[PDB]
Amino acid sequence: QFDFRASMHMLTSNLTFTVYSDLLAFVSADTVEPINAVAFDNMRIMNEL
Amino acid sequence: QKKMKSIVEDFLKRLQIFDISRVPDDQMYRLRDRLRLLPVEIRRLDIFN
Repeated sequence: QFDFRASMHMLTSNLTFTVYSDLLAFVSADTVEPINAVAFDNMRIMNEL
Repeated sequence: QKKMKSIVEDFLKRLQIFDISRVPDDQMYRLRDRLRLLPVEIRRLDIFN
């Protein structure tokens, strides 16, 4: 049998939010000039110039 | 940021007996390395001083 007391509930959620997928789109990524690019040892990748 | 291949290329061109089109860049940079070890001529060195 249908019982109103047993069927009435309060559903709770958030009012609104925006879900994002591409996190890296929020990053402005630039690079140094290749002439000035350095390796792990802080020296230029290519030194013969 | 200065690539010194142009200097050695002009040097070889001014020697007037080599065809720089036949000279790879590695040989030019070896010439650069050898030239780098020579002392500068007195007049040029004093002008640069």
